[PDB]
Amino acid sequence: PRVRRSVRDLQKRYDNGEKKPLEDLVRAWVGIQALPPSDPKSFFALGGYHGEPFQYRKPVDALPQDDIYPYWGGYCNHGNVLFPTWHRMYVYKLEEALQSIVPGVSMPFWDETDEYTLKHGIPSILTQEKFELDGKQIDNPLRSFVLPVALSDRLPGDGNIYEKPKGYVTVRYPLSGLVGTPEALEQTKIHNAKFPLPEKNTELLNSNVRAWLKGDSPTPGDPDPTRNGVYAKYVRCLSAPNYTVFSNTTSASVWNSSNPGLVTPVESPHNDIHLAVGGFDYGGDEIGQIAGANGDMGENNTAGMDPIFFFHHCNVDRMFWVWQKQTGHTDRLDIIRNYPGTNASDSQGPTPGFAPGESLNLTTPLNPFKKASGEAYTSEDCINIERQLGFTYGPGSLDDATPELKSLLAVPSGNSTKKLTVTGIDRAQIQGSFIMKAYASVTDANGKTREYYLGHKSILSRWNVVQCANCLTHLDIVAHFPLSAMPADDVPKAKFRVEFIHRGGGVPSAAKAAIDKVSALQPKFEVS
Amino acid sequence: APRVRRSVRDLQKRYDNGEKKPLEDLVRAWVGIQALPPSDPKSFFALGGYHGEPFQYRKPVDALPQDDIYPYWGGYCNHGNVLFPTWHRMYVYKLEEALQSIVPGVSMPFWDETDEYTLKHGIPSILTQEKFELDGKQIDNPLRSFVLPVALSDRLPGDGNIYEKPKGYVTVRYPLSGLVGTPEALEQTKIHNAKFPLPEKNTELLNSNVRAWLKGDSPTPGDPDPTRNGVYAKYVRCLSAPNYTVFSNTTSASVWNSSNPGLVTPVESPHNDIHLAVGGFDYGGDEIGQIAGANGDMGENNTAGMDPIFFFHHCNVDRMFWVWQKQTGHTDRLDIIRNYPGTNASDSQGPTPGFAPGESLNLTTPLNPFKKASGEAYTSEDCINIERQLGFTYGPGSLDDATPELKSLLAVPSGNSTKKLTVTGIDRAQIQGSFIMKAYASVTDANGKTREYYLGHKSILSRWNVVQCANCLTHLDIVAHFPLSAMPADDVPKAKFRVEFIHRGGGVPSAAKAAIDKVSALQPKFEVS
Ligand SMILES: [Cu+2]
Ligand SMILES: [Cu+2]
Ligand SMILES: [Cu+2]
Ligand SMILES: [Cu+2]
Ligand SMILES: [O]
Ligand SMILES: [O]
Repeated sequence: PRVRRSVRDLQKRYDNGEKKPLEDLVRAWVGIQALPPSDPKSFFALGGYHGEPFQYRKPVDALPQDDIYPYWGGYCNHGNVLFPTWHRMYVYKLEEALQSIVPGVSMPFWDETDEYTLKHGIPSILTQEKFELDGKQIDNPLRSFVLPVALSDRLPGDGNIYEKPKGYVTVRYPLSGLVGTPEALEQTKIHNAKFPLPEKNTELLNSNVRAWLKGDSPTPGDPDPTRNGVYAKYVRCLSAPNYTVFSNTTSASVWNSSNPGLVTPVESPHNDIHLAVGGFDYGGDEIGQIAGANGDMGENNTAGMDPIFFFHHCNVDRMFWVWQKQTGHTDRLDIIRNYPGTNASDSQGPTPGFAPGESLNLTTPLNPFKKASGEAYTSEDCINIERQLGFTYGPGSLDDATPELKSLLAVPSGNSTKKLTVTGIDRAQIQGSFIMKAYASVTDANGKTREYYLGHKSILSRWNVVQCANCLTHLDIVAHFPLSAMPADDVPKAKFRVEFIHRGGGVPSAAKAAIDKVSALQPKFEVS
Repeated sequence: APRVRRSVRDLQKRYDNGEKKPLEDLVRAWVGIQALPPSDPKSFFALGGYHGEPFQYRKPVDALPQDDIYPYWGGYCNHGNVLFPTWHRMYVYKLEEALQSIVPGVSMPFWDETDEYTLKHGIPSILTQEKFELDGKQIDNPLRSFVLPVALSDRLPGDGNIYEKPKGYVTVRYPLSGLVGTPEALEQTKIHNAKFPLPEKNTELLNSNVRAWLKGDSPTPGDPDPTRNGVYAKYVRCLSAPNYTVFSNTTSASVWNSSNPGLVTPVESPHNDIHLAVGGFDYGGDEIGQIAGANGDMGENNTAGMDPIFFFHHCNVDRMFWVWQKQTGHTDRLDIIRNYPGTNASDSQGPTPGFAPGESLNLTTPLNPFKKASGEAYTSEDCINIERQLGFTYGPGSLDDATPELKSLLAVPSGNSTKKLTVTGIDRAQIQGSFIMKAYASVTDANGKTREYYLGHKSILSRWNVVQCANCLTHLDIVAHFPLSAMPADDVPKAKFRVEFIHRGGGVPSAAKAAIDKVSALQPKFEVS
């Protein structure tokens, strides 16, 4: 049974004399990036499966505003119960291509919650410019990917924000990569000119990733993860009561509207990391509403084209394995039938070959992945990673439940165990990912006022190219926040607010309308 | 001074003892409403029309390939969503307003489907009777059926479909059939209805079928004796629904029953059963075959609205809503679990006109096409309290008290199973018309011999569809829950379960063979909780 390890581990081993592990990893990645785009083991093909390049439903795209519905032209499952197992298979399938080059090689995980990441950000092997392979200096293949062919719909006369030219290089925070219209490219050029130094950019990113994990501005001593950060949310997720609500944000959201307390699906901190690496400043609501760093990882469209997507998803799979171990679901999973999250119409809408209204279950095929026999993989094929897929997860953060982790999530004596529901944000238009941050102020009769931060919600979403003015996806926003930061007697005095950080329509001609709508929103606040 | 909606059976008792001015007012009002011209939004044609047909279409959705198409509803009524109880509340209210425009002050009464009369004798004859004595001349009874004053027609050149019904079409109930819009359908309807030429006999068959439904078995003489499986038991169970969301509709109740121990019955469920009883399904149909050929107006949502008994039945559904409102403390407040199945326009029948696929339904959303004095759309907010907001109440009637009897009818007998059966493995079914599922269990002991248990019924009240590919019908995943309270707890793990279907056979002889084969080829999947 092969072991997948912490990549920080492979890097320490490299710096201490033992280099074949990191060198094997790099060699295999060089190998798959060099395969041609038409080869289904090429990194371009593999990154392609997630999102773009898309398959369209032209009859749906022409529907009027009252009849149109959202769908997904990529194969990835998001906001549904196939989120964990589809990505499980996806990483496994890219490991298979790596093995094409270097037999027996294992895909490590970026351990997002280890001590190194809390204190120093992303392991440098994922950001370094260069690497020593066969005593030669090569370009580090994990830093980014150059597109061998264009992402293009090849429609004569047309260019949209989905499209990226041949030679396009993937980018992370703080850079922008939306280049398919003249407007987006121009704004991208202006935005990137504000971040011209690669070394400074790497620092900015490491600092944002630490701030996301912490849940507040990074401290220079020991890490001190608060209850609101991505550390806390990954911990909370290992307590999800059942697979259905562990698995996705649609299921967990309705569970949290219908049951006491709060569950966190693994998809939730996973969304957090996307936005962190992919262009959102945790502190962004102290500055403005618009996150202009349109990086590949920040939306599902081209996230799969960035190598770090697989190191991150390797850690997401890890967390799913750990949840399986700690809750005894190593061999069997269950789905609440017809629960929100089990429908192809949920969230991103249906993937290719699915229809509106169609159920999703453990037998549903995880396209486009196929076995040696040519038969479609299903969730049944990949529940026990040791038994059916032939690999395990080495040791890393969070794999044991402990007193320290229990006291992190726990309500300070005399603080509210209640929860806040934010709604009244009905039928908002979706262009790109966005974040919500909730706060509370309380004012005494004597006039003193305290301020409370209640936490964040990351909606990982997509770019959308539509055929009419008002034909974007509509979404009801619903968000639940703990009140644990507040003392219980302040809750009835409280005045709540939310701040959004969003894409502003993707381009400058869409920005003022986006800002006006968000500023106009009058959310409803409900205390349990 | 809240007006009093009464039992129509009570109004007939009083007519027979010489107090005739209440039932004469009702009938007078229904005559006046049926004689208004069709363009008048108070004409029974327009009121009946609001529920379903005449349809508003979404021509670009009708044109979609089979992978992209989705169901939608061209009528205004809400079914399988949280607006079912409140939309229909306002529909009955608005019909009542129309009646009042003909006879000031009149109250729309309710067919008490669960009183001792209905259990023993079926429908009160005031609703089935051919004739009625008003102002000296004996008139046609407007409550027994309705004549269309204009066609239900899409007026398309060269086309005719099962939605369409000619001017002069008369609504029908079990045992008659009423699909007439293609030649095959009209032929079958003529042949079928000619087997049933006597009105008196037809009424007896209807009353017998209604009584069978209510009971859960063949109607027995004397003490009606409802079982745990009948529509009586189901209405009783719906008053224990833990919240409004799952009380309100079949979609919410279904997901609840998949995700909580025990069994909830929404009010829409017994309501569905009455529709099918009156609109063409024989409770004991599964002893005869799979097809229910009596295509009555009440049996599908398409034209049910045009049969006057719709409003007597729904007046009782509203009463049951009120009774649940009374017994659970929601006379003044309702709430909806946010994003729960049943809170989306995409659910069940699909979006009504105006609405968009993923759009949410709450106590705020307009109950089209109903409108107050101020031209502003009604909402559920406007009709939570019937006493304070609408100025009417429900007089006494069956089931309005919790009662030892009711308890030990739904009670699990001693040693019998408290477990639940879940029926599954029936995915992507094509829907043409309403259908019924009936669940059974056999148990062979070691001594070779076999017992049979009836576990109950599930009515899917649905719709006739007209589509533009063979493969393009609405697809439904069928999930059903049945109690095992009928069988002894130690018989359960030995049990071999089965379901039978009674369905419309595609509506026409030419679709019947295909439909029978598809059903016979289902391999349902069974699970015990
Ligand atoms: Cu993904
Ligand atoms: Cu991801
Ligand atoms: Cu209805
Ligand atoms: Cu009805
Ligand atoms: O993702
Ligand atoms: O209905």
